[PDB]
Amino acid sequence: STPDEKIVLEFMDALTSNDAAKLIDYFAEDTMYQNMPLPPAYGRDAVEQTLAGFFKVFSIDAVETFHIGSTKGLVYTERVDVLRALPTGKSYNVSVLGVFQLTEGKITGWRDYFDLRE
Amino acid sequence: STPDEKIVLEFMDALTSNDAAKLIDYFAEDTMYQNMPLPPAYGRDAVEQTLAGFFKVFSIDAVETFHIGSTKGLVYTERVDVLRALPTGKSYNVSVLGVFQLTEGKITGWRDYFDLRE
Ligand SMILES: O[C@H]1CCCC[C@@H]1O
Ligand SMILES: O[C@H]1CCCC[C@@H]1O
Repeated sequence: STPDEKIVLEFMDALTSNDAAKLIDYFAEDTMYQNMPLPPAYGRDAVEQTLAGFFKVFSIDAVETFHIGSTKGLVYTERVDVLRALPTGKSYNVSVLGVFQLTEGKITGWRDYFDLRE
Repeated sequence: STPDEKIVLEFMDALTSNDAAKLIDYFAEDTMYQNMPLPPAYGRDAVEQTLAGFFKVFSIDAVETFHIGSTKGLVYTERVDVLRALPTGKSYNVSVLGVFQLTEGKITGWRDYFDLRE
């Protein structure tokens, strides 16, 4: 595990906190999140708002990471998220790839590719 | 145009209002919206909240409908939406298929399939 992979794994562990204020601490000011293929959330504040909005409708009940690696400095990690819809109580399992760019220990770019098959 | 197709076309015309309170008038209490493959918004109130949340981050600047038809009572309609992200001012064109179920002139189900290719 490289230092960047370590940080990404810590962030993955933290997802089940469902706490945007806690999670945003991993991000640089100059950052972005893109949930493919939607337009990105530009800047740290937009990323925080995106997470906070998500946690008003879903709980991340569990994250099971099954792969992590790096190529050309970018960290690639794959997991299944157990997502529970708060207004219904129904739970869903979905696989997702996260691709992370870090600069001096902070996340400067995050791209997610969720499984979009039915 | 069947009576149901006419209603769906009125609804499509109304999208550029960016007004969830106006748009929800087309929906029955017993309704749902599913933006595929995400979990559905169950019930009229959830549909309204979904639209209202969307309009806080995007403007639908234009809708160009290029197909409408019906099969087995369901209305199928395809369009390109011009979506402008309010926090950035940037605009995006995206194709989408909407499938509508109507009961007594009100929408009881709505499924969207947006183009999810990069
Ligand atoms: O990976 C995260 C990305 C943002 C919301 C929940 C998901 O599990
Ligand atoms: O057609 C789209 C336009 C943007 C809001 C939701 C709807 O499904």
